[PDB]
Amino acid sequence: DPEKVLEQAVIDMQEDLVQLRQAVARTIAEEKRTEQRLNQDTQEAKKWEDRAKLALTNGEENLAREALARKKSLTDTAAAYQTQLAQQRTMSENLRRNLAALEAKISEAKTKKNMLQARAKAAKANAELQQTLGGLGTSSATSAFERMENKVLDMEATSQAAGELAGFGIENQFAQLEASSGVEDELAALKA
Amino acid sequence: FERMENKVLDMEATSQAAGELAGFGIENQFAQLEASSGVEDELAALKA
Repeated sequence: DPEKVLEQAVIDMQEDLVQLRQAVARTIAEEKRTEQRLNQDTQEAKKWEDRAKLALTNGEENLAREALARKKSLTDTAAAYQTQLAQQRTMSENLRRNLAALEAKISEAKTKKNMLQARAKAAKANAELQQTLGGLGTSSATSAFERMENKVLDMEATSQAAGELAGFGIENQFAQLEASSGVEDELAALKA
Repeated sequence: FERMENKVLDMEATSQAAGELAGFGIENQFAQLEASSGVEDELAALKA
């Protein structure tokens, strides 16, 4: 059934955009976390170089080169974290583009299905006009007027029976009425 | 969306059935309407 499916697909899209928002936020944490490290880390290199300068000021070359080893170790770690940062920023723009595209895709998928549904529903409504007009009144109502007309024609058949009866051999009874009508006309001839 | 469009196309198939039905031999019933339309136009010719 259509409406169920089309709305369900749209429902799914609402989950998806939230999931990718989480992943974006997660990536923001990765950048924040690496910034926090790299910023401090690069200062730590300085701090141990400063500790080396204390040995320069006077005293222990052993401490001084030991402190270089700290500085080096930190420097190396910062290069690793700089590399990690490139992976974060690349993955971030990957999510960003994926999302922006997905959002447009979702948006139009929903909107097209809705306006399609609307025009499909409107189209079948127009077709249902033509169908209901095709539900013409040219019907068995004619047969009902006909049924009772078949009895009208039975009264006409009763009128054939009335005419079929109507001759009786008693028509001669009119004759003296006509003769006496002549008599009253002779009374008119008497009047003038 | 396709499933419900397959039913849209079934309503279009119902429209092939409506057209496949649509000719009836009763079209001649229009003719006196047209003639009487001409009559009311002759009443316009009477008006001027």
